[PDB]
Amino acid sequence: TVAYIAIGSNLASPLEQVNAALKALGDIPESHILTVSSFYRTPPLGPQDQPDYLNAAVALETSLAPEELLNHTQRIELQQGRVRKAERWGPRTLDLDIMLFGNEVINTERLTVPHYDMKNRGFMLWPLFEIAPELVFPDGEMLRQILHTRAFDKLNKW
Repeated sequence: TVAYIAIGSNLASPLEQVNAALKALGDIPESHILTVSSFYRTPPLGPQDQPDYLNAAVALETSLAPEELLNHTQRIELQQGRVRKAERWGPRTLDLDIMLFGNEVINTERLTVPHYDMKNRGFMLWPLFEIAPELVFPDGEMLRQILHTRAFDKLNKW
């Protein structure tokens, strides 16, 4: 099954962290990376002007069950990143999200697939469209149509 994972990071030197996360993803059992998008740049959230986020998408072929893959992405988030001490609840220094898992729809307590907000997020959709331009969502919606219709701004490259 091809899973699509979003990776995000702003902390320390994002290139170094993201590459280490990519290696970890490749090391997940019963799985291999098929392709990785370009690295994209997205401006911080909040007027306070934080570092830029590095964003990318990964296509991972896997024979793991969806919640097994979740275990691994959570483990990698724990091993490769941390919470922000002031904003324990905020995003972690390294974010991994399963956006899609083949054509499966999943609504469990620990896992919601497709990612519940991804159709609203250019920073998820654009890298995905680079590596899967003909992607169709389980509900039948075409990735290309969402980008075209909703007229998202492109992202700059990292």
